[PDB]
This record gives sequence, structure tokens and C-alpha cells, in this order.
Amino acid sequence: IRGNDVIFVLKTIGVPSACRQNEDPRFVEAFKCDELERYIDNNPECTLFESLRDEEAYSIVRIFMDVDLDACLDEIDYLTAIQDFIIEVSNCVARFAFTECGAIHENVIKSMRSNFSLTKSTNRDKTSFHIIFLDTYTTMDTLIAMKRTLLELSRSSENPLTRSIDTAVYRRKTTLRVVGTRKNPNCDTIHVMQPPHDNIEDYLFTYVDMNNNSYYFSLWEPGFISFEDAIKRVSKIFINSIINFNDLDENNFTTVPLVIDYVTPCALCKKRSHKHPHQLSLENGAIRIYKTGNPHSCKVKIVPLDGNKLFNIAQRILDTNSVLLTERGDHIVWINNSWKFNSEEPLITKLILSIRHQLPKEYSSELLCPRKRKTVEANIRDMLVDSVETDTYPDKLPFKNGVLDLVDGMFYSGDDAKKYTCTVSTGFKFDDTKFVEDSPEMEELMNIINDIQPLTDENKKNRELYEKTLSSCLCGATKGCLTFFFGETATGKSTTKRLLKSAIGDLFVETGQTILTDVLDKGPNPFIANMHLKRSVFCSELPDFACSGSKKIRSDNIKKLTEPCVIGRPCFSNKINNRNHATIIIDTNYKPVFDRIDNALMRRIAVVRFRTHFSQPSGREAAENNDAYDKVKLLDEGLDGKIQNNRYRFAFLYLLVKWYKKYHIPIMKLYPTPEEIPDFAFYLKIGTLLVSSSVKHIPLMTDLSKKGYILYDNVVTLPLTTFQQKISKYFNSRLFGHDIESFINRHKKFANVSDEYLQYIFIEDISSP
Amino acid sequence: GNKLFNIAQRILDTNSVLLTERGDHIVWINNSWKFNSEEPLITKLILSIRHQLPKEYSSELLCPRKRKTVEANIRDMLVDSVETDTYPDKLPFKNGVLDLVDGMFYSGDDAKKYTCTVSTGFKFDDTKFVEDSPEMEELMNIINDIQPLTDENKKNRELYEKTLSSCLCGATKGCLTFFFGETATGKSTTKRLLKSAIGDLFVETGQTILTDVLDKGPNPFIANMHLKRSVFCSELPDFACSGSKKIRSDNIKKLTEPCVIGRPCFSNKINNRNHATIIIDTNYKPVFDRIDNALMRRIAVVRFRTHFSQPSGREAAENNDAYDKVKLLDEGLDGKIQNNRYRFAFLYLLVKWYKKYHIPIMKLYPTPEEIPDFAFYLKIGTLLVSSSVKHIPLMTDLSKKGYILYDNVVTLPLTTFQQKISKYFNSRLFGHDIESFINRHKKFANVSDEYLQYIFIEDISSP
Amino acid sequence: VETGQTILTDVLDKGPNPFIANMHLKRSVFCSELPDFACSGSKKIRSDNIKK
Amino acid sequence: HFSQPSGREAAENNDAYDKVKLLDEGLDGKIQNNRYRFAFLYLLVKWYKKYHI
Amino acid sequence: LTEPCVIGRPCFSNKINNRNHATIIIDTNYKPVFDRIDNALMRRIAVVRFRT
Ligand SMILES: Nc1ncnc2c1ncn2[C@@H]1O[C@H](COP(=O)(O)OP(=O)(O)NP(=O)(O)O)[C@@H](O)[C@H]1O
Ligand SMILES: Nc1ncnc2c1ncn2[C@@H]1O[C@H](COP(=O)(O)OP(=O)(O)NP(=O)(O)O)[C@@H](O)[C@H]1O
Ligand SMILES: [Mg+2]
Ligand SMILES: [Zn+2]
Repeated sequence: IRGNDVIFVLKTIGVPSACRQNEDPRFVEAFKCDELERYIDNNPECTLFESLRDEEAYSIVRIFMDVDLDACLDEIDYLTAIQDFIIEVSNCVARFAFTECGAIHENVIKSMRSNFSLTKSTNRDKTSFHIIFLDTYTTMDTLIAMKRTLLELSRSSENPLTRSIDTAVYRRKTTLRVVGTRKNPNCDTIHVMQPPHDNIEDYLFTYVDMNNNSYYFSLWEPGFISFEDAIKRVSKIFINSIINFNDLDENNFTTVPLVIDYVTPCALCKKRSHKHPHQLSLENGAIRIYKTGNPHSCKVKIVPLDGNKLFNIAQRILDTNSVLLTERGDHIVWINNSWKFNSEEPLITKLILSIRHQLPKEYSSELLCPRKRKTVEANIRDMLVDSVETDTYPDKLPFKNGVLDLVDGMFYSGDDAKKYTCTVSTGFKFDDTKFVEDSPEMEELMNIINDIQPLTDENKKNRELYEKTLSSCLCGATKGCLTFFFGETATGKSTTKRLLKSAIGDLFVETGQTILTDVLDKGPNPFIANMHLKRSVFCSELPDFACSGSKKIRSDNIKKLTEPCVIGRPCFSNKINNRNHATIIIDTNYKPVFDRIDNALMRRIAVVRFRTHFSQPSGREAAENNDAYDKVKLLDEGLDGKIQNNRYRFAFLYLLVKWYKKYHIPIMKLYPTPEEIPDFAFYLKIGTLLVSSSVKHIPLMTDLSKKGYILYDNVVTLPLTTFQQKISKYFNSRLFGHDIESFINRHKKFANVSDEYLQYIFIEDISSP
Repeated sequence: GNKLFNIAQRILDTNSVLLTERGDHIVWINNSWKFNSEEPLITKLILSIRHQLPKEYSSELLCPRKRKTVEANIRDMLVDSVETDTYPDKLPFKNGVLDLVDGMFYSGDDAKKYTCTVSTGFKFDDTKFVEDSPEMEELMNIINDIQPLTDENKKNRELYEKTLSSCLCGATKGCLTFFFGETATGKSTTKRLLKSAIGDLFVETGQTILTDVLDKGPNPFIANMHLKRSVFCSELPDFACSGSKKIRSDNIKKLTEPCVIGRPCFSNKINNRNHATIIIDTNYKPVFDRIDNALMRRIAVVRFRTHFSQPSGREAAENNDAYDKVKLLDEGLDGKIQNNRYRFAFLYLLVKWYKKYHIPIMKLYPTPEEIPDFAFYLKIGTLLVSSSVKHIPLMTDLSKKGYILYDNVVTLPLTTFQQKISKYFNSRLFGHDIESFINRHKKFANVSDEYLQYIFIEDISSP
Repeated sequence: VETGQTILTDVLDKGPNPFIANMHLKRSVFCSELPDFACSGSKKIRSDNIKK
Repeated sequence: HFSQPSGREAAENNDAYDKVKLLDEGLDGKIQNNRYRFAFLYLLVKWYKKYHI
Repeated sequence: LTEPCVIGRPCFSNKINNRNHATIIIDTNYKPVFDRIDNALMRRIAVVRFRT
């Protein structure tokens, strides 16, 4: 809504609703930056509060909090406290935004932690301030919802600043004090600004200046603890007996000073003795222990009265969005700049141990006992209810140390890569130095590629399709066609398989022929179960069926593999569905033959040609005489070893990325080539030469009758003997009699005359006069 | 005392955990009965219902040991079992239940009463269940193209609507329907329309149970089709093959019972519930191993006429025998339907047809007139009549027509009966059927005489 | 309880047989849709199966 | 036989039947809802006493 | 069997992939007879003869 730049101000607290509606200038005002500054300057002792003029259109506000701690802290304690407070509050708000407002935890963290205005009250007995997050915007109903979780965080933390969060001022018509202005006419203390923020729009929670680095999102109690245990905790922290004992009741808790015999130095500040004795106060369900008189002689102490420490630790670990539950009931953790999941060995305890550095020291020491880490893991599993979607951005290449942007070539490492929840990684680290164009390895790889597929004019299209198929493996989406690497021996299909394996790493799996032969549903099929979020799978050495004795590759499997999802379950699992981002590549020396052929199969089969031979010098002319190759090149033997050494990995990766960039016109697809595999040629020629019967061709019987055709009940039918006599001049029986009878029975209708009749006419006959 | 026992009693009072007749538990978290046995959800539920508890009780549920103790108490207190989803007129969506009687959808505790485990797998939105939409108008045009509203295609349209709408009812269906067409006549179009519509309650498969023997087998499909409201059987392999297996009438009858007998893969369960509307889409004419009166009662046929042709193939496809209308293709139609745009509009259309055809029952009625061999089998009965007492007094007067008398019963010799019937059907096509009828209704008394207790209707009619 | 036709057609001992195993202490057993012998090559009911 | 009123005459001439009645469309649902459970149980017990002296 | 990776897992162990560092030798009294003969298979078979 482009925000607002007018500041609405009330003067006196408790102004009437009638006065607010009438907008009487005696109390109601509206200014801009310069007008506000001039008003504050000219009128020094005027009260100034900020509110919302409209809750129906300008509900957009910033993220703000109020903290007031009734104690004095020195500089170092103040700095560590504010650091911990910022981290905890930003994590809590980001987790709430992610889990309720549908926002993104990482941009929320970035916007809240980039900059903030932090004032300081001129009063010296206490530490109070307002904090404004400039670049985070949301509606007021969002704060309405945030109230509960912010109160829970306030109640469940030891930090004085976080514990002293004012959970009010999150209501309707909420009014915030204006900086530099007294709250009461009879008081003098005010709030003053702190560097590097010096202007006045930096401290107003309604002023909106949305820019690039911005983000917006939208949608003694008897139950605390036994009093004896509370006093026991106080004494146990004191580490010394108390002179005034058995006289402090529940009623005189906040009145009677406490006196300590200084046998051991006061553990709060290690000082040998204190002039004035120590006293207790009850704030927000915690006992604050302080010393009267000197504000810096003793460090203030916090004793909680409720909650569970190992539950607070688990909540703090959970609200960093580093453990998540997927739609398949598996827990993914963010360790070492990657998303990892392992059903065999859960990694939650590893995450708990590793994440202790991003937690306050009080919670840090508890995460060293394996028993307590197991307790925290048990808490986390119970809190993780509901699931989240993963791997939804098909433009990113996930490396073990980050994410490479395919549309740009920019590498994101660390938290920047955390947004893209890519749960499968190549397994190795990206390297920008080795991801360069000019390199001797690059020239060697270009030589190899041009050797395997020449750039000749005849080969041009096949080489381009080679590039297309190799590039589309990088796509994280689902493609609608398979690729067959058909070629003769010693031609480089296994070499390019090894090249892709080295280039893609763990985003690559090799499976057997069971996928192409057996039923995919069946029972336990870990081969199908291994294609989860893969991008390149390989089936090698398809057992071709030139001789009878083996079940042919079934069409059902190849139709099912094209689907965006695949139905299949592993051993001892309940999930039945896995996403199909993988490109299915099968290596064979022979033409595959499918059991059932129909129309749809001409939209799924793309094959790649290999016509280059690498041979020993002895078989030079022996290979040259063969027509299986169009060129013979000498064979290099250490090339396999150096490829196994992953020497060409980054060169081939750069080449693939450039191919993807070139081929990636907005959205990309794959197209079959149903003219190379020979078993489809039968049906192609039959379709281009034979068509079914017709009813709209009824006023065209003259030429058919002149040729010799007969008419019956408006359906063209002819005997089988003359069908064979007519077809004997196009197809030979000794060639494909099995296929001939196959389609004959497929289209048999029987009836008519005294023999079977079929609904078929010849395209050549109707084409001829 | 025993705060933990009190907590367990309080939780069990809300009926959030149930024990089903499979020796397993179902829990209600996130407004859905998510049965899970591999990993229990009871501790998750215990931690979830924590703020609906007194403050002196909420603090004890933060310890995993105490949560496990409460779960053990609940497991010991359950004891009894309940029945799973029994309401047929309730469609369960991932976030509630939709009553088809008033088309009203409700979630929360109001949807807890209908203990439905199976679900569509996708959420339901209130603001897209509307009559007016670009999706609505485009879908209406598509259906009006596929099934024209002309008075010739009236009963076919009614059958299409009824069978399509029956996929929502959670009862058992007594008929198997056929989608008959020639080539690309919207078959897979309406199949993928249903897949987009319901989802996770529709199973697409080819042959298997339709072709093989159901019993004496480890076949998984029979267990797969448990509590699924729609099942499609496609790509039937042209049983007019002379070498390929036929269709079993016993298989058809097994598929048309409230309970289906099957042995999934490795377990010992042998019975499963049948709710699916089994739809079989074929181009070639199906042929059964053995047809009879009982089989003819369980088959319905829906014919597909209007076809779509590309601009280039328009002249090629504009002349077809079984075509009735020619229209144009659409390259982005399949991707667009996979974009789930027509989902809720087609749900509303299915609900409307369901309300139309429940008055107040939607029993599926067989249509045997479409199948020509069924027509031959029934015309044999219409052109004949079994011998009865009314034919006894005739005797000699009817025997003058070319018949004889056997035990005061009008009888015809087998050879003369064959000569008489040979002038109606085609011998080449119906020789096996004639042999089948002869061996199915034969009567013998001695070495020579062979009796048939049937008389032609035209012989009786003619003076 | 309801069971398939294998009870009358196939070998009772063989390997596993939950169809037979489920008849423990059941007061009534039903089998439906007898496989008409009108199809050549069909199986036959076993007299020893009846006796067992 | 229990038939619809259209094919009633077509199936009457069959010798496999001695009687023909009108098919009832509510029997399946009424049985599925366990309406006749205790009535059939009472008849079964009466027949048991009759035929097991 | 000549590829650098093989698939198979032990009992009570979720480890599937195995490396292929092996020289595969088969000692026989008879020459092997293969179902399919092609130019590719000829690149993977060698025979040593024992004649004492
Ligand atoms: N550009 C190249 N320059 C030199 N040697 C090469 C080149 N490309 C491949 N080779 C080598 O030539 C041989 C070809 O073997 P291979 O890669 O297995 O082909 P192939 O078609 O997969 N053999 P096969 O699986 O039996 O059909 C290997 O030793 C490669 O290292
Ligand atoms: N109303 C329409 N307008 C334009 N194109 C349409 C329309 N309806 C269908 N089509 C197209 O025509 C095709 C018809 O094919 P369809 O009948 O659904 O599959 P099919 O070929 O019969 N499957 P199968 O029977 O196994 O061969 C659809 O896939 C669409 O591409
Ligand atoms: Mg190879
Ligand atoms: Zn001290």
C-alpha cells in the first residue's frame, strides 16, 4: 500500500474517543518529519504519543518491542545481554512467521538482524529502551497473534532483557511513547537516541520507507513451584547459609532484607563482601536477586519458577528452522551447509551437539551429556507436528557447500543457500577456481566431446540432441521423455556415463533392468525407492530380446516413468509416492523391442546415436571395414583412470551449465525421435499407408467400385484372401508375419459374407485414381 | 491422586484416540484421523492438547517420561473397538468432511464424528465451490463437446452423468460400466478429469484382475482396491486374439460383491471392502469366456461419438465410420488440466449430478442392448419359448408343423432344429455359440432320442 | 466367513493357506460363483478335498 | 425370480422359475443396516429347536 | 561384473553399494557357451589353458 509518511499523534494519555473521532487540534495532530522535529524543538515539555489513525487501511506497521528492567547493568553485561536478546527474539519471530504467515525464515532473519533503532532512557536506576526493526513490516493483527508466543519466550528465558519484555502494547489503538518526550508532566526523564541512528523516522513504528532490503509478511501463583523449593533454589545459588531463616514466609517475601554470612565470597560477583544486604523481588514469574545501594557491586540474578530447562532448550533449537519434517515422515537437519536426512542413522543428536555454539552459554553446557541430548531429541520429535514441502525450485544445483543458480551462475553459500530446501546434494563441494572456462582440462574435454559426437553437418542435429539430453539432467523438474544411449562397442557411452557421474556426484544413481522388466508396484523395490529426488539414473546393458526366452520390456513401466510422481514403497516403510525429477538413461548395444505398441509410445522414446570407434592399432582396418562407425580414432587407455580421478568434473560441469544457459529458453522440454528405433517403423508405415473405415466418405463410392471395392451396410469390408493379395505388394510375409497376424487380430471384426472382415482401406489406392 | 491418571482420563474423555478392528490406533491431530502404527502419534497428541488443561496439570506434560506414562494409561483404558468409516454420503477432504446431501462442508470437531481414514489427499477451499467461473464455462463446453446434448444422445448423456457422479458415493455398486470409443474420443480425458477431481481415491490400472484368475494367486490389486471409490481398467489387449486370455465371468461376478476375496502379497488378510465404481474403457469389442443371464445383469455401456482432429489431420479424420462430430485439438489442454484448474468446478458438477440422480437412490442399471453377442444370446430367447403346460394340449396340430411328441411334450429333432435356426444367425460366427447352447440345454433319454423342451414363437403365432 | 474356490480345487496342504487357516471355529463358511465347467480345460472339485 | 416390471414377461417364459415377483430396491440397504438381524436370529433359533430334537 | 560398482546388501546392515577391485577367475573343464554373441562381449573374455 506504499506505506504512510504522516505521523498521527495524541498529546494527553487517556484522550476521549469522541475527541479522537472529532480530531480536535488540542490533542490530535498529524505531522511529517520536519514538522515533528520543529514541534518537539519549540515545545520542550509537551507530551507526545503515537497511535494509528485507521485500523482498516494503514494497519501496516514495523516490528517493535518495549523492555524495562528495574535494575542497572554495566557495559559488558549490557552488550552480551542485547546480543542474546536480538538472536532469541529474531529467531522466535522468524519461526512464528514461517509456521503461521507462510513467510520465509531466512529473509525474516535477514530483515530483522540487518539494522534496528535502539534508544536509551536518560534514567540511571533502571535499563529501559524501545527497539524498532526498520525493514520488517506486518499488520497489527500479526502482533495480536504474536502476543502469546512472545509472552511464552519472555517467561521461558534467563536473560533479563528477554524476561523483561512488555507483552502489552500489542492491543488495539496501541500508543507508543515518542522519543525525547516525557511520559508524565511532573517527571523529567526521557528517551534519548543512540548512534548510528540520529534522525526521527528511524524511531517511529508507523513511518514506512520500503526499499530493496525490506520484507513484509502477514497471516505467588500456586501453579509456579513449591515455596520450599523456591527458597532452596535461592539458597543453593547463594552457596552459603542465611542468617535470616525460618522467618521469611510467603507473605513477607518482597519486604525483609536477606543477610548472608560471607564465609565464602559471593558467587554472583566473586567479591569478598557486600556493604548492604541482598534482596529479592518477584517479576514475571521469576525471583530477581539484587543488592541494595551500589548498582554495580553485585550482578543481578534470575531464578525461574516454572518451565522445563530441557524443553526450553528444545524450543530454542526448534525455532531456528534447522530441523524439519517432510511430507514423507522423515526429519531433515541443516548441518554443515546442507540438508541431510538418514532413516538408518537419525542426525538430530548431531544437530543438537553442533548447534550449541548458536545458543546461550547457560543452555550450552547441558548439551554435552548424551542422555540430555536424547531427551531434547525426544522433545523435538513431539513438537514437530505437520510437514513442509521440499525441492520445489527446479533451477538450483545443490552442492555440499551451497547452491548454484542455473539462471545466473551465482553461487550461494551458507544461510543464503538455506532458503532452497534441497534435501539431495551432489556430495562434493563447489569450487569457483576450478569452475572456469579457460583450462587445459577444458580443452581436453572439448576434444573428447567433439570426438564422441563430431560437429559435422550430418551429425549436427544428433549432437544438439546430445547436448539437450545432457543439459536437461541439471533440471530439477519432471521431464516427459526417456533417452536411450544406443551404440556399438568401444564407442564412449560408458565414458560419458562416467563423465556425468563425476560431474553430478551423488545426484546420480545406477540401477538394474528390474525397473524396465518387473512390475514397478510389486513389492519391495529399493531400485525404484532410490530414485527419490534424483536427477540422473542409469540402467546399463539392457538384455535385448532378439532371441526368445526372456520377457520383453513392458510399455507400462515407461508410461509410468513419465509421470510427475511414481508409486512405490521401500522395505519397512509406509510411504508409497516419490517425486520423479530424474532423467532415465538406458545403455544398450541393441535396439529395444517393447511388448505392446500403441500411439502413446511415439511420445516417450528418444534415442541417441554413437558412431565413433576407439580401437587398438591391430584392429584398425578391421573396424574401418565395418559400417557401424563413421570414423575411427585411436584409443587412449589412461583416460579411464584420469576420469576416475575426477579430473574433468568441473570442466564438464561448466560445459553442462553453459549448455543449460544456451538451451534454456523460458521453460524447457524434451521431444522424442520415433524414426530410429525400428520396431515403431511398422506402425508408422501402416498409419501412413492404411486408414480405418469411413462414413463421411460415403459419397465417394464411384471410384472405389470402379477399382473393385464393394459396399455393405455403409461399411467398407473385403475378404481376407484379397486383403492378403493386395498387401502382398507392400509387405512380405516372411519378414513380419507375426506382426501381420498381430495387427490382423487386433483389428479383426469378423462377420460379413462367410469369412472375417476388417475395417481398413489403403492410402495408396485412394490416392491413385 | 495420580495426576497422570487424571490427565489420561481427561484426554480419553474427548475421544481423540480410538482403537479400530485391525488391532491398531487412530489419533486426531491437525483435524484429520491420521492412522499410524509404525510411529505412534499419541505422545504428539498429548503434547498438543496441553493448553486445554489446568495450569497445575500443564507443567507435567513437558517430560517425555511422563508423556509416555500417560500414553500407557490411555492404552490400558481404551479396551473397546469402533467401526471405521460407514457413512457413504460424506466426502472426506484433508481438512474436513463435505456432506453431499446439502453440499455443506465442515471441519474441526464437527468432522470428528465421521471416523473416515481414507481421504482425497488435497485440501478443500470454500471460495472456489461456485457456479460462475472461467473454469466452469470452459469445462461445461468440454463436456457438451464430448457428449452432445442432442435428443439422439439423451440416454447416453444420462448414463454418463450417473456413472460419473456415482464415484462420490461410498456404498457398493452392482454394475460394471464400459466406455466404448474408436480413437482418442475423450476417454483418457475424462479419466484424468476424475483423477484431478477426487485423487487418492481413484486407482488407475490395466488388465490384471480383469484378465488373470483372482484366487490361487499373490495378486496385490485386490488388496489395493480397499475403500477406494473409483477404479479404472484400461488398455484391454484385444481379446479377439486367438492366443490371448479372455475375460472371466467369474471375475466379473467377484468384482461385483460387497466383499472381495484376495491375498495381497505376504500377509494373511483374505477379505476387503468393495466401494469402487469399476470403469472399463476399450476401443475393440470385449469378448467374454462365457456369457449367460447372470453375466448380462452386471454390464453397462456408454458410447463415445464426438472426436477432435488437428487442423492438419482434419481431412484425414473427418471421414470415419463411427464418428458423429469432428472438432479441433488443444495442445495445452492436458497441461492445463494437470494444473488442477477444473478441479473444484468439476467437483461441484459431480455433486450436482449426484443430487440429481439420488431420488433417493442411485442403483446402477445394466444396458445389455449395446453388446451384439449379448443381443444374439437374448434374441435366441426372444425368438423361442420354453415348453410349458399351455403347449401340452396342442400336440398333433403343432406336430403337423414339423414337430413330434415325446411324453406328451412338443419336441423337435436336433437336426431339424439346427436347420431352422441356421437361417437367422451367421454360422461362421455363432457355431461355437450353437455348440455351447446345445451342450448347455441338452436332454437325453436313450441312445437315439435327443429332446429339446423349446418351441419357436412364430410356430405358435402362425395358425 | 467367506472363502474362495481354492478350498475345493487346489491342494490343501501344499504351502501356506490362510484361506483354510481362517476357518478356525467358524460356525458358517460360504463360497460363491462356482467356476462353470462350460469352459474347456476347467478344473474339477476334488473328492478328497470334500472328504478332508 | 425377482424382476423389474419391464423384462417380467420376457423372463416369465423361462422354465428355471416357478414364480415371479417385483424386485425391491430397498432390501439391500435395509439388510446392510442390520434391520432384520434379531428377527432372523429368532427364526433361526426356532428352526434349531424344531430340527434338532 | 566389469563395472566399478556392484549392488547387494548383507543381513542386518543397510549398506548396498560395493566397490569392484576384483580379478574374477573361473576354473573350468568346459568352454563357456553364451546366450548372446556380439562384438562387445568379445572385449571381456580371456582364457588361460592348463595342459600338464
Ligand atoms: N575421446 C576419447 N579419446 C580417447 N579414448 C577414448 C575417448 N573416448 C573414449 N575413449 C576410450 O575408448 C574406450 C571405449 O570404451 P567404452 O567407454 O566402454 O565404450 P562403450 O561403448 O561403453 N563399450 P561397450 O559398453 O562394450 O559398448 C575406453 O577405453 C575409453 O577410455
Ligand atoms: N474438448 C476438447 N477440445 C480440444 N481437444 C480435446 C478436447 N477433448 C479432448 N481433446 C484432446 O483429444 C485427446 C483425446 O484423447 P483421449 O481420448 O483422452 O485419450 P485416448 O487416446 O483415448 N487414450 P487410449 O484410449 O488408451 O488410446 C485429449 O488427450 C486431448 O488432447
Ligand atoms: Mg560400457
Ligand atoms: Zn555479589
